[PDB]
Amino acid sequence: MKYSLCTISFRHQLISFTDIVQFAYENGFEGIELWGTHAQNLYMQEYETTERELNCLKDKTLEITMISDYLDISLSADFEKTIEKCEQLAILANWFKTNKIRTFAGQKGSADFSQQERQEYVNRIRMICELFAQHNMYVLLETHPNTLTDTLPSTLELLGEVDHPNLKINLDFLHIWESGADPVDSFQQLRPWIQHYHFKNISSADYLHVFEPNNVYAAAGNRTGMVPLFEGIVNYDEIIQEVRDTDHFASLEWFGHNAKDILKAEMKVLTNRN
Amino acid sequence: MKYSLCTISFRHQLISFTDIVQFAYENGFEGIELWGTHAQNLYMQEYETTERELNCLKDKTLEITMISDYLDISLSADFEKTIEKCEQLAILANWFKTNKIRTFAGQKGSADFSQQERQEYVNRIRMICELFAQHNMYVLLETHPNTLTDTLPSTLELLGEVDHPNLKINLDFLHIWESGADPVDSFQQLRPWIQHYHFKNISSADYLHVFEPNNVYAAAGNRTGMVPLFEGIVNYDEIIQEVRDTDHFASLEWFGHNAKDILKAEMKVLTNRN
Ligand SMILES: [Cl-]
Ligand SMILES: [Cl-]
Ligand SMILES: [Mn+2]
Ligand SMILES: [Mn+2]
Repeated sequence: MKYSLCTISFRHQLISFTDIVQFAYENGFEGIELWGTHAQNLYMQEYETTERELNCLKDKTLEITMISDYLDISLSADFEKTIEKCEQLAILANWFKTNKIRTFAGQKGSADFSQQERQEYVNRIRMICELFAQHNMYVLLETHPNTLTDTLPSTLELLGEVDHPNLKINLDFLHIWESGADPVDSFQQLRPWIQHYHFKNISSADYLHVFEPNNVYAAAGNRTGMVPLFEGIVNYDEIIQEVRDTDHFASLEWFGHNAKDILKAEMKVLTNRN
Repeated sequence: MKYSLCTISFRHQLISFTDIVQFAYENGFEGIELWGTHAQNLYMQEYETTERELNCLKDKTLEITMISDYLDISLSADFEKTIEKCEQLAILANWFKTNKIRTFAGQKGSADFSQQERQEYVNRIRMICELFAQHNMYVLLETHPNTLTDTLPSTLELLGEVDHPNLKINLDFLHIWESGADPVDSFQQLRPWIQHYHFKNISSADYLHVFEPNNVYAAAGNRTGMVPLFEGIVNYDEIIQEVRDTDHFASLEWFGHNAKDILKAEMKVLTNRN
């Protein structure tokens, strides 16, 4: 299958886009999943250096797989401001040559929505899908705890409620496993909507809270329990056997220390495992 | 006075240390306040490129003013792990040639400590001071809401309770103003302990919550109300008149968008204002 690197793995170190691309290339990645804030800042302040890089990506068998961001469609949100952000993301996706935008479906668990709140959010996701459909771009909701996609049945339900051809899924197997669902079974049920994967692992359920966004974004955040794919509790042998003959990128979503060492080691094992 | 740039201003963009140093130099900064995670990652993965930069800093009238980090000395903390982090920070400070480490005094407001919790934290700050004193390095507590330094009297009290020669203050005037204290008066009272400043401003008290750490660290975090120094509610004319003939660096602590544009514009006004 095709592996991608996420620039979010480098959120706590000083490194240039040029050096990320070179690292991706020399380690056999075929894609880069570009964090939205990185995309935006390259466009504003590194436009020429970035354009030169983009013009050789293809020569290195690299591409931008997706831009991964956060669209606020909560009731408290200034929705016109969210729409303006979508329009800027479509500009960035055009420049980076990607047709996918990752977002999250809400900021609390499905069980905590009233049927009325869940209705208003379905309508807003639909609106965002119709905006991106003009640009022939897909909106991928990531499967995540504390969102509407925090369980397999809620995710399936959401997809049926929005009922739009440009709404797709970024399947994050760790979070799917966390919800109590079987990873292969979730893949099989979500297959018609999947366009991308996230692969990460944890040593034990005891440490799942290290993936809470606030902990992930904090420089001094806890990394205990974050482990390479074949060294954690989720069974990546079974997952990769299922997904390896789909066409979608799987990002190695590493949030721990020493990203380059971990990523480099991961790719050697991924290419050679049985 | 002497101005420094904080690498934390660049936490949401891909940029190299070499480009930060060059930007600092061409805009008349005389110092760089290096975020601890940036320092650590340069040491692990960019040691040669960083060493070459460090060897010309002096030629550019630049230096590393401080490494700014987070030491967990709460009761829930693994304190031996905190001590190990201090030992690594002393290694980094040696390499970067700085004698200052910024930390925060606790993770909740002074009013929320029992006299017993506050005692245990005083003892731990004292221990950290004694560790860094071996390396002839100073521990600077930053004045911050939701910490023991959230008011001027609590900060003064803390300094008297620890009573160690290596405990110093990083005076963040915005947060001091937020606490209800007068900035110039706080400078005058805290003067014997001050070794560094942070300068940032806000358009109105209504927007002070945008400085909450979780909001600051999040890529999609709100930046509304963050404004250049002379365009906000805190009076930087009065502050700079007081502090301009001290020897301490003042960092332009910008957490908003377009850091390079904002910082470049700031330095032109700072050099030329009356
Ligand atoms: Cl540019
Ligand atoms: Cl190195
Ligand atoms: Mn993910
Ligand atoms: Mn500050």
